[PDB]
Amino acid sequence: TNRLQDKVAIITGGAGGIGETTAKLFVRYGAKVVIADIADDHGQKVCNNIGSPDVISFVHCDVTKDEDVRNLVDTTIAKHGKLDIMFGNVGVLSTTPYSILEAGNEDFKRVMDINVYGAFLVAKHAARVMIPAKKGSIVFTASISSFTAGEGVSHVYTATKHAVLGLTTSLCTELGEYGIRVNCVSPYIVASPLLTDVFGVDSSRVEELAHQAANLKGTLLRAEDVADAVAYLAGDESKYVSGLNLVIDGGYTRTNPAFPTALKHGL
Amino acid sequence: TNRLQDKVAIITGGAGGIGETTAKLFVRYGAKVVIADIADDHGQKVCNNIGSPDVISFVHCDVTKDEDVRNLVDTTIAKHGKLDIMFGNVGVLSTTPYSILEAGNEDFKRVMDINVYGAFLVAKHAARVMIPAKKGSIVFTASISSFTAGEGVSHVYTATKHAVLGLTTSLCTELGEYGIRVNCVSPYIVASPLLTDVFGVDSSRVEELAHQAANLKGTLLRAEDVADAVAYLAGDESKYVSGLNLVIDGGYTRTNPAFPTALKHGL
Amino acid sequence: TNRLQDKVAIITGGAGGIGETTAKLFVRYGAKVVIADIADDHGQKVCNNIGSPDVISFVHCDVTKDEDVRNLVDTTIAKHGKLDIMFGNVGVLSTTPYSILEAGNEDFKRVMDINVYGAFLVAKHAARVMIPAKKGSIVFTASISSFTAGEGVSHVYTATKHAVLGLTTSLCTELGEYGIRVNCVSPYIVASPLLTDVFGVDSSRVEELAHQAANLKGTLLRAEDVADAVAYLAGDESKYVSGLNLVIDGGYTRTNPAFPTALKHGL
Amino acid sequence: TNRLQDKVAIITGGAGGIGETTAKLFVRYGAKVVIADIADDHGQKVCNNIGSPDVISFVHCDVTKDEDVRNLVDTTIAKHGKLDIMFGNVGVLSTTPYSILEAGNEDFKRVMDINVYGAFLVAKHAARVMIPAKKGSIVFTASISSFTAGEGVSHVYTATKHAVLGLTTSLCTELGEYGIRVNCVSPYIVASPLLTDVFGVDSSRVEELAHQAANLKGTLLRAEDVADAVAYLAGDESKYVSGLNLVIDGGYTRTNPAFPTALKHGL
Ligand SMILES: NC(=O)c1ccc[n+]([C@@H]2O[C@H](COP(=O)([O-])OP(=O)([O-])OC[C@H]3O[C@@H](n4cnc5c(N)[nH+]cnc54)[C@H](O)[C@@H]3O)[C@@H](O)[C@H]2O)c1
Ligand SMILES: NC(=O)c1ccc[n+]([C@@H]2O[C@H](COP(=O)([O-])OP(=O)([O-])OC[C@H]3O[C@@H](n4cnc5c(N)[nH+]cnc54)[C@H](O)[C@@H]3O)[C@@H](O)[C@H]2O)c1
Ligand SMILES: NC(=O)c1ccc[n+]([C@@H]2O[C@H](COP(=O)([O-])OP(=O)([O-])OC[C@H]3O[C@@H](n4cnc5c(N)[nH+]cnc54)[C@H](O)[C@@H]3O)[C@@H](O)[C@H]2O)c1
Ligand SMILES: NC(=O)c1ccc[n+]([C@@H]2O[C@H](COP(=O)([O-])OP(=O)([O-])OC[C@H]3O[C@@H](n4cnc5c(N)[nH+]cnc54)[C@H](O)[C@@H]3O)[C@@H](O)[C@H]2O)c1
Repeated sequence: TNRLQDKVAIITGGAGGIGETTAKLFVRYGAKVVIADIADDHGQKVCNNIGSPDVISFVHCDVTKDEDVRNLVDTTIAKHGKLDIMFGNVGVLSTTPYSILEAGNEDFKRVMDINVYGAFLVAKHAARVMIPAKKGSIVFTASISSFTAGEGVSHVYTATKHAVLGLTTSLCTELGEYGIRVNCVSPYIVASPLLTDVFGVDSSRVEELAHQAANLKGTLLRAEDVADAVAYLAGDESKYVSGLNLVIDGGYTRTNPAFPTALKHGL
Repeated sequence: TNRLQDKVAIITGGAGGIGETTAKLFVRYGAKVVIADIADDHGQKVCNNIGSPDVISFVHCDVTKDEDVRNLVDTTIAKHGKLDIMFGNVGVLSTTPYSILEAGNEDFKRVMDINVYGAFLVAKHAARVMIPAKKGSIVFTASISSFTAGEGVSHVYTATKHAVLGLTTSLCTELGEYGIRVNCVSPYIVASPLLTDVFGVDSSRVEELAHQAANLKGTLLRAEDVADAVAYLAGDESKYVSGLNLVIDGGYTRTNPAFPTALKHGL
Repeated sequence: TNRLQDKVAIITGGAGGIGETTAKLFVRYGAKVVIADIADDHGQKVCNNIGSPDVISFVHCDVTKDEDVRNLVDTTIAKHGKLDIMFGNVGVLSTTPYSILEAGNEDFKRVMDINVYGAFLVAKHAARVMIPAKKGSIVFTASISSFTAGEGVSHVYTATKHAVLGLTTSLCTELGEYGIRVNCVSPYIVASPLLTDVFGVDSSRVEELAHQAANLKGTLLRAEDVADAVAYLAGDESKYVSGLNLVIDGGYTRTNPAFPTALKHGL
Repeated sequence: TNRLQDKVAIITGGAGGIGETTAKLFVRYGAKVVIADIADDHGQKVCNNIGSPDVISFVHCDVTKDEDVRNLVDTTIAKHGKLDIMFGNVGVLSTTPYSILEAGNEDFKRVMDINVYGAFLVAKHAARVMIPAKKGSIVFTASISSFTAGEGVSHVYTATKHAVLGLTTSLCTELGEYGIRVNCVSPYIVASPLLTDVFGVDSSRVEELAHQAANLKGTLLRAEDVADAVAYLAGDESKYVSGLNLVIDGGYTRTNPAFPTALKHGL
C-alpha cells in the first residue's frame, strides 16, 4: 500500500544519490515531496522524472545559507499546507588529503558549513513549523563515522558527521518534549553510477570493494537500503523511537580483524 | 498490505504482553507464527484468539532448557517448511530487592538462566536452521538498561539485559558473514492490563508515571510500538541493518535533569 | 615525587580555571609549562604566580586563528627544546538561549570557531612537532555533553563538545600509528570563585547544586579533580591508553531518575 | 614516592599475569596486598616473591563460590583493619570453539560462573565492607570485548566481559551514592611468558602479532601497562571518576581497515 500516506516531506539533498531513491520511495509510499538542492539541472531532472509536481517539486537551496533554508520551508507550507517530515541528508567530504599535517585549514570551514552548521538551519526551519503542530520526525543522515573512524576519512568529516549526532541527541531533548522525533540514519559505502576523478573510483569497482570488506557477504548496500531506514524513522512506525542512529553497516563497525586476520590459524 | 508475507517467525515469549501484539502484527502482516511459551493456558488463549493455527500455533518451551529449545525449532521446520525470523523476547526481572548488600545470591543464577544463557540457545537453534539457507534476522529484545541504569532496576537485570547485546554484536560478527542479520530491540515502560503485587503497580498508574517521566510528552508507549520496531528489523526493510539496538525510549536515555531541574531559573 | 618530570607542556586555556590548577599540578609534577590564553592580564598573573618562568611562561594566543596557534608552538620549541604534551582545553559556551527556534544563527559560527575548528589547529601545530619525535599525548577537554545532553546546554555546545571527540578518535587513528596518543578528558560542573551575570550564578550556589544533583554524594568536583584525569593521560602512566574520553561525572551520565524518583515507593 | 600509601587492596586473580604486576605495583606504591587465587602453588610463589607478608599474603579463593569470597574479605579486615580497594580481575575464556552451531552448551555456564556471576560476589563482599566506611573504588577488569567483537573471541566471553560493565555502570549507580567508586579497566593482547597448547601460541609470537595488528606502532602492551590504568582508578587520583571503562587498546577499537586496506591507492 502507500504506507506514509498523507505526509509532506522535504529532502535537503535529493538530486544526487541517496536523496532521490529516498524521494521516489516516499512518493511511492504516498507522500508529497519537495526535493531541494543547489544542483539545479539534476534536482529537477529527478523531480521531472519520478512523478508529476503536485507530488514532486524542486527548490534551489544552499544550506550554507539562512535566507535559503527560510525559503524552502516557507514555500512547502505554501505548496502543501504543512511539514510532517524533514529528511536532512546534505553532505560533503574533503577536497584536501587526510593527514593532519598536510591536509589544510579552510576545507574545515567550508565542510563544517555544509555538514554541521548547515544541518542546523534545516532543523531550525523545520522545528519552527513542526512545533506549531506538535507533530514530526526530523531525520538527518550521518555516516558510520558518526560512531567511529578510518585511515581514509578526513578528521573534518569524522568531526562534522559526529556532531550531526550532536544536534540529534540534543535537538532530541527538546524537540521531543513536543512529540516531535529527532533521529538520524548512518550508512556505509553506497552510490556508484560508475564514478572517477582520480581512478580507483570508477564505481562498481567501489561496490565490489564494499563486499570483500563488509561483515555481510550475501548482499550489497544501495540507496533503497538507506531509504528503508528512512521511511521507518519517517512518520509511521517511528512513533516512539526518537532514540536512534540507525547504523547500517551490515554489522561492520563492531569488529577489527587486524588481530584475527593476522591470528588466523594453520599454514 | 501484508508486508512480511511469506515469513515464518517464532516468538520465544508471545503469551504475555509485547510478544502477542508483536505476534498479531506479524500475522496481520502475513507471516505464520509459532508463539512459544511455558505459560500454557495463556499462550494458546492467545494462539486460539489471534488467528487459525495454520498461521498461529503454541509450543511449550522453557528457554532455561536445551531439549526444549531443540523442540520448537525442529517442529517449526515440520509445521511450516522453514525459519526466516526468530524474535527472541524472553524476560524476567528480580524477585529480590536491588541493593547489592541485601539483594541475594541465587536470583542471579535463575535470572541469568532465563535472560542471558537462555537467550543463547534460541540463537543456536535458529542459527543452525537459518545458516543452511543463508537467510534470516534474529531479533532479540533487551531493555534501555542494555545501554544504561537505574536506582530501581537490579544489578542482575542491568547485567543480563546488557549481555543480550553481547551475543547480538558478537553473534552478529559471524551470523552476518552468512547474510543473516543479528539485532535487538530495546524498550522502556510498556505493559499494563492493570497490575499489582505490592501496590504502586495497579497498571495504568505505571503508564501515567511513564509520561511525567519520559522525554516525549504527547504519546504513550505500548506493545504496538515495540512490534513496530520488530517487524522493521524482521525480514523486510531490515535488509542491510544488522547494526542496531533500536532504543525506544522517546529519547529519555540521553539526558539527566538532576542538575537542570535543580538549576531551573526563577522563583 | 615530581612525576612527569622532564615534560614540556602547553595549556591552550590556563588562565581561567581548570587550566591553571592543571598547570600548577604539571609544574608541581616537574614539567615546564607555557600557559596560553587571550586573557592577558589573568594568564600572566597566573604565570607570575605559580612559579618562575623557566618553568612558567604566558603567550597570547587566539585559537580562533592559525598564525596564533603557529606562534605558541614555534616559541615553545624555542623556549624549551621540544613539545611532549598539549593539553587543549579551550571552551566557550552560548550567549544566546537554548531553544532551537529562539536561539540564533551566529553564536554557532563563533562557538564552533573557539571549540571545534579551533581545537583542530592546536592538534595540527602540536601534531607537526610531535610527529618529528615519534612521542606525545594530545589531551583535549570536552564535557559530559561529549557523550549526551541537557535542557540547559545549547544545541551548539552539545554539537561542538561532541566533535572534540571527533578529531580525538579520528585524530587518534593516525597520530597513533606514530606512538603519539590522542585522548580527551570530559568533566561535569566544576569552577566557582563565586560567579554571576544573571543571578542563580553566584558560585558556590552552583557547587551546592552539583551535590543535590550528582551520583556521588560524599565529595565535590574541582579543578584538582580534572588535573588528576589530565596528568594521567599526560605522558606517564598514559603509555598505551590512547582510547579514552575519561568521563568524570562521579557516575551521573548513566542514569535518569525521572522514572525512579517518580516511581519512589511508599507514602 | 609510594603513591597510594595506606591502602589495603585485594586482587581476585593475582597469581597469573596482569594480577601480579598490578600487585607488585600496588606494593611498590605503598599498599598492602592480599593476592587471592585458586592456583595455590603460583599465587604464593608470587606472594613469597614480591615482598614480605605484612604487605603481601595469599588466600585460596574460588569466585565460582560464596563461602569463598566471604573468606578473603573477612580475613583481609582481620589481617589489616580495612578494605579500601578491590581490584577484581578474574577471567576465563572458552574451551570450546567460537562457532554458534559447533561450540557448546556448558562452557557458557562455567564461563559465566567465573566471569559474570562470580565478578558479582567480589563486589558484594567488598560492597558490604566499603559501605560501612563510605570510601572505596571497586575496579574490575574487562576486555575490549566489553565494548565490541571478533572472529576469534567466543560469543560467551563477548557476552560475559560485556556484563562486567553491567554491574559496573549499575553497581555504580548505587555504590556511588556512598562516595564509593565503580570502574573497570578493559585491555587488549597482553601476557606471554612464551605460551602454547595448540601452536601459534608460543608467546612472543602472540606479542609480535599484537604490533602488526594494533593502532600504535612504537610500543607493546604489557601488564605494567594495565597496572597503570589500575592504580589510577585505585584510590588516589581516581577521586571523582566513577565513569570509566578505561579502554587500553592504543586506539585499535575505533577503526576497521577492511575497507581502507582494500581501498589502498596505487599499484
Ligand atoms: N557512499 C555513500 O553514499 C555514503 C556513505 C556514508 C554516508 N553517506 C552520507 O549521505 C549523504 C550524501 O548523499 P549521497 O547520496 O551519498 O551523495 P551526493 O550525491 O553528494 O548527494 C547529496 C547532495 O548534496 C548536494 N549539496 C551539496 N551541498 C549542498 C548545499 N549546500 N545545499 C544543497 N545541496 C547540496 C550535492 O550536490 C548532492 O546533490 C551525506 O550526509 C553523507 O554523509 C553517504
Ligand atoms: N515494560 C515492559 O514491557 C518492558 C520494559 C523494558 C524491557 N522489556 C523487555 O521485554 C521482555 C518481557 O516481555 P513483556 O511483554 O514485557 O513481559 P511478560 O508479560 O513477562 O512477557 C514475556 C513472557 O516470558 C515468559 N517466560 C518466562 N520465562 C520463560 C521461559 N523460561 N520460557 C518461555 N517463556 C517464559 C513469561 O511467562 C511471559 O509470557 C523482556 O525481554 C524485557 O527485558 C519490557
Ligand atoms: N564547570 C566547568 O568548569 C566545566 C564543565 C564541563 C566542561 N568544561 C570544559 O572545560 C573547558 C573550559 O575551561 P573552564 O576552566 O571551565 O573555563 P574558563 O574559565 O572559561 O577557562 C578557559 C579559558 O579559555 C579562554 N579563551 C576563550 N577563548 C579563547 C581563545 N579563542 N583563545 C585562547 N583562550 C581563550 C577563556 O578566557 C579562559 O581563560 C571547556 O573545554 C569546557 O568545555 C568545564
Ligand atoms: N591478553 C591478556 O592478558 C588479556 C586480554 C584482554 C583482557 N584480559 C582480562 O584480564 C583478566 C585475565 O588475567 P590475565 O593475567 O590475562 O590471565 P591469567 O593468567 O588467567 O590470570 C588470571 C587468574 O585467574 C585465575 N582463576 C581462574 N578462575 C579462578 C577462580 N574461579 N577463582 C580465583 N582465581 C581464578 C587463574 O588461575 C589466573 O591465576 C580477565 O578478566 C581477562 O578478561 C586479559
